[PDB]
Amino acid sequence: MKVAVLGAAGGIGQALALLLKTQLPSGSELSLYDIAPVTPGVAVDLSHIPTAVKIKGFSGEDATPALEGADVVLISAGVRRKPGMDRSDLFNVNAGIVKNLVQQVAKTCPKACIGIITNPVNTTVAIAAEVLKKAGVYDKNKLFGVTTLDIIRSNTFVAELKGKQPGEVEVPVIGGHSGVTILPLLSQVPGVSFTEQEVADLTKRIQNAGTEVVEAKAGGGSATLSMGQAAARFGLSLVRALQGEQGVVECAYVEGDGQYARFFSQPLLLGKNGVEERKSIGTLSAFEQNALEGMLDTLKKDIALGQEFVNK
Amino acid sequence: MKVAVLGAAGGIGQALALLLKTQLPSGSELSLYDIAPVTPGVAVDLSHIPTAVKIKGFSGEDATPALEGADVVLISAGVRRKPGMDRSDLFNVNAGIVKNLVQQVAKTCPKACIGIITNPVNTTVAIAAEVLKKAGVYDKNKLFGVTTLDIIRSNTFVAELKGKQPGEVEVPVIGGHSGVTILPLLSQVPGVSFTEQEVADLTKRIQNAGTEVVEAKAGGGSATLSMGQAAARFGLSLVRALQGEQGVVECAYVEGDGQYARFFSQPLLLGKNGVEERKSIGTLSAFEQNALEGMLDTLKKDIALGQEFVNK
Repeated sequence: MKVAVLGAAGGIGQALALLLKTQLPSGSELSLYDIAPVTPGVAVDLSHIPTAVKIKGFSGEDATPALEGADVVLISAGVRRKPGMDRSDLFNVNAGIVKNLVQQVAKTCPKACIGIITNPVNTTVAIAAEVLKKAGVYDKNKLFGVTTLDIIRSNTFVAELKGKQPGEVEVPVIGGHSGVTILPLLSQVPGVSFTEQEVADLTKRIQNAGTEVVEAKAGGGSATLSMGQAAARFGLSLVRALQGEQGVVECAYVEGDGQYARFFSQPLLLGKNGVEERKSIGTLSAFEQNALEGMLDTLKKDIALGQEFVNK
Repeated sequence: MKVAVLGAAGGIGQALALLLKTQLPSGSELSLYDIAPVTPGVAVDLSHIPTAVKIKGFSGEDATPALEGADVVLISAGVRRKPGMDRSDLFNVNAGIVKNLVQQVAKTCPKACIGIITNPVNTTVAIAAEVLKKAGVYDKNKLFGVTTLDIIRSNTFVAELKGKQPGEVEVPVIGGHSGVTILPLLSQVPGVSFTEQEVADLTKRIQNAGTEVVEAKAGGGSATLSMGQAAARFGLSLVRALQGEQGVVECAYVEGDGQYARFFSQPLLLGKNGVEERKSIGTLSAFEQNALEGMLDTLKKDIALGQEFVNK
């Protein structure tokens, strides 16, 4: 398998690259790309770690060399927000970056599985889909908005609340990735029960977790190391499925049946061709039903902002 | 076990912290310290990863809170070199940093195992030893200069030369950590044989590997991600030994029998109290014997520079 990381010199890209270098299967290839001129030296740095994964780094305006033969492309380029901003406030600076990079993907490796990490994901995935459609190359089973950080945050917060082992709790999270559209399905967590006060408090903590890190870094950026971890988990799940492993399921933001919104994060069975099946969100508590109904107008405005950008 | 990382906000400290958060045994504690005000937010970032390792981050001039109850202290604070400099050119900026931090260690957790990563290690370990002696608290079995990056670099370069699996070759490296004092014992690598031209060429590549990364980053720093990996390996070896695991051996720069120089890196059996035994360097080829004899005057000048700093 070959995995390309676009945005490899940033805080997220370097943590991701380190985890992938040490965790990809033997025989894998990793290519790193950023316009930052340090990028080939980030690759030489990593190439000294004794694992059977070839790594090369590329710089400049042209990502083609990084993209040739890529099976998975992970896009983490983009600016972080500062204290007092929302994710959607990043649209002006990051929209053009995603458009440019996905055009290069569309020409060089149109059959690759593409994971978008760039903020605000609810909108940037819609930009990517429209770029791919305009190129005549869009496959809705191969475009993912990476929401895995919401999952592993939920796993941590639940285990600590409930005295469980963090490695042993998995919570489904649906919706999107913004303060209003992150919906953890606490009613579906096996072996644990919550009071209604616990549900309200946890859902708050989970929805505002990104802001809590931005506040705690005090102008020094947003979550990088935990986001590197979360993206490495998603990328490894992708690589396992593409290699033929059975029963790999992850929640991601994907174009689906449109029953809630055009793009929506839900549980997915992954296979050799991207998403194999979009699984049912199951039965919702009254709290969860209410939260889902309340987010829908905000989500489809997020989506419409991305489509507008590409199409007007 | 509690592990403190001093210098947690730099490139090395953040990679190290990520690997330790994900790899320390369940029940461990990790405390991060840097004067950089982003440091508590680096800890909040990592605290969202679902493993059973408590993490806290501290900022400011006082490292005491990070040091209370620490069993292992890993010191990675310090400036990197730029293209055209040598490691020893970092003495002016980094000597005072190491002195200050090791004074705080000497007051708060004098019984902790201390690993020094700060460049130039041949000299900064001598500074630390003299600070601890002046405090009345020095234990030569608990002070380590971390040389593990030379080991894993050698493992990578040999496996690729010889068509082996990188995970399956271990090469002993003795001496110190500088372009003249890194001596890989290629004659002692099990199952592989080298021509005399291969020995000369590999030993060169290994000795200049740090400069190759500094050149490749072009002013963007030195090795951070591979150094984070190497230090995480050493720290985990330390933690295993302290918990009672048998037969844990690592090469590190340590005060020993003085037969070559006061401090010298050689294979060490680790146990519950730091170093258990300093193992023999074994039999050297003619090349290796010659290289060892040629480095000795440079090494003891490195050591003398550190002692001078503390004692005059």
